[PDB]
Order: sequence, then structure tokens, then C-alpha cells
Amino acid sequence: DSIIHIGAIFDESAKKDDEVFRTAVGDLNQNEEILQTEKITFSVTFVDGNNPFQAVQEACELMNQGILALVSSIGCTSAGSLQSLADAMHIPHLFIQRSTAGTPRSGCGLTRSNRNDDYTLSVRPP
Amino acid sequence: DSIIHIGAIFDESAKKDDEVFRTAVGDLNQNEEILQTEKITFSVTFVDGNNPFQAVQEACELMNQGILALVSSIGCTSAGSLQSLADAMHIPHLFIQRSTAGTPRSGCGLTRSNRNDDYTLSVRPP
Amino acid sequence: FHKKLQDRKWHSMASLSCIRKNSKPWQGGRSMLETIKKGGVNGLTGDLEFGENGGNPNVHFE
Amino acid sequence: FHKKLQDRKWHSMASLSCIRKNSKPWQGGRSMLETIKKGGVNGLTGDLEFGENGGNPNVHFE
Repeated sequence: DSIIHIGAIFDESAKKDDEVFRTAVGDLNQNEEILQTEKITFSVTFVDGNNPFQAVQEACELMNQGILALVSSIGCTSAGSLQSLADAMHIPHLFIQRSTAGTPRSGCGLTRSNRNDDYTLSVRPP
Repeated sequence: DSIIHIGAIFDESAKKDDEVFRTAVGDLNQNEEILQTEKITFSVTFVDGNNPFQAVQEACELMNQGILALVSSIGCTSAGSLQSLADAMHIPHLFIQRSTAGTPRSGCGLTRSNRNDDYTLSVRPP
Repeated sequence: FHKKLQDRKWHSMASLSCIRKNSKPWQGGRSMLETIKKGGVNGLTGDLEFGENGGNPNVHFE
Repeated sequence: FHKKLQDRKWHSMASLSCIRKNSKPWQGGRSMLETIKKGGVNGLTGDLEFGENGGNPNVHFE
């Protein structure tokens, strides 16, 4: 029985992020010191990162399965929609900003509505 | 009985767009030459235009009521999410781009996914 | 809408659902979009119509 | 998650629904977010942690 389940939403260009995500879960599930009696399970979905409705829909399907946190590796286009969904549903959102085609990162500038509690944690530095 | 129902999604700053929208429906429903035997009815929802998930959710509620077309008056932040929703649901989307605080308009530079049919018609000129 | 009724090609509105197992698009949507896209009216902006790209082409600056 | 399970503050995951009449947030979410936010680990990037603003502060350029 697993009580520790996490969700992940990846851009279609982020196959290496999925490989490393699965390896990291593997490495932790072999660590006896952390989570001594509990294995981490997960559900991963790939989406078009230029389709914000698809990103919301698939993130919502992961939340229907039941998750403790949502990890995303995606560009700015769907980032605002995932952050606002995470705020509405109270799901901790670990956001890894991907740049397009190896271009230098700029801030997303999503200007997320600040009336509600922010459930997004930005994993990459400013 | 009414068979002509349209939906509208407005930014919170777009109270004048709602007033004119309602007046335009009024003027047409007094025109005997156009839609001779049918009145236009509507459902309007105001949203935070910086919350793309809220814009999608409320647009989806209007589609649940049943609409022939969706009119939006909103900025670029939620425009991509509404356009991708309209493409998924096959709902004609009449998009009126609002600028923020009377700033000169720039293109939304949406990079909206072109694999699917575009259900968005951009009402304001380039 | 007037043209679509006159041409006898009305498709009734449907109650749609987003993010559900059997979410399905509006079956009348493709024909409605094409009818709206080739529409044109004289209004408060001058002439409102759409080019092939789905955008209004008409603008004037003073 | 390890700290939440070793402090007897576990809240079970819930099946959530988006865009439904009785859509409701995860009741465990606020306490989980605060636990994650004040977490810190040594990893492949160096040190991963979050400031008050919810962002990782740590970066080095060569």
C-alpha cells in the first residue's frame, strides 16, 4: 500500500526531466534513512506546453488520482494556468521553469493574482 | 423559448464592455429585420484577467449552460487559455483584446498550438 | 445566426463539460465558426469582417 | 513527507475534482506547503531551499 503519491506534468521536450524524475524516486525508495517504511509512487503526464487548457486538464486528472504535490517542468505559457490551478486546489506546486530551445531564461512575468495564497514554489533561482 | 444564447467573459476592468454588450443585444432584439422571430439571450461572467484558470473555469460554466459563441474582452494573460479551450470545445471565440491601463497594445505573441483548428476570431485589428 | 437559420443549417446549442471523461466538442461549432468568419457588418468601428487568418484587417489612424 | 510522517501531522491525499459544483481544495494542502517551503536539501544543484517569497535564492555563475 502506498500513501505517498506525487504527480508530474512535463512539456513534450522534457523527456530527460522524466528520466531523472523516475531515477530520483528510485534512489529515494532505496534510501532506508528517509521514509523508512514508505515507498514513493507517482503519475506522470506529458503535455503540449503551449496549450494551457491541456496543462490544466491533465494536472486536474492527476489531482483526481490523488497527489501530495505537483511537480512541473514547463515554459511560461502554461505556468500561469498551473499556478492558478494549484492555488485553487491547495496542491503544493514545485515549478521548474524550462527555457525554449536553450534560449536564456527571462522571468515569466505571469503576475499571478496575489489575493489568494500562493501554492507555487519556484525551484530554479531568479 | 430561446434558441439563441451567447456567453461573455469580461475582465474586472471591463464594466463598460458589459454595458455596451447588453445595449447591443437590446438594439438587435428591437430590430425586426435581423432574427425576425428570435430573441438573443446571454450569460455574462466577470473574471480576474490575470487568472487563466479562473477564465477557463468560468468559460466552461458558460459552455455547460449552452452557448453558440463566446465573446471575450480580456488581456493577453488569459487569452491563450481561452483560445485553447475554444479550440478543444469547438466554440466560436470572438476575442477583443484589452490593453492594460490604456497602455499601447502589443501583439499577444500567443504561439498558440496550430495542430488543431483555430476557433478564435480576433476582433480588433493587428 | 440569421443567415444560418435562413439557409436551414441550424445546429442546436449543447451543454458541454470541460475536463470530464466524455467531454466532447460542440457538433455545431465548425459550421458556426465558418459562418461567422465570412460575416461582415457596418458598425461603430466602420466595417467589421475577418480575413483568412481569422483577424479583422481594418484599421485607420489619424 | 518524512518530517510530516515523523511529527504525526499526516493528512491523507484526496481525490479532487476541477470545475465541478462541489470542487473543494485539499484540506492537507496548507500544512504540506508550509512543510515543503521550509525544507532544505543538499543535492545536484548544491543547496535547494526556498526564501519567504517561495523561490529558491541560490545561484552561482562562472
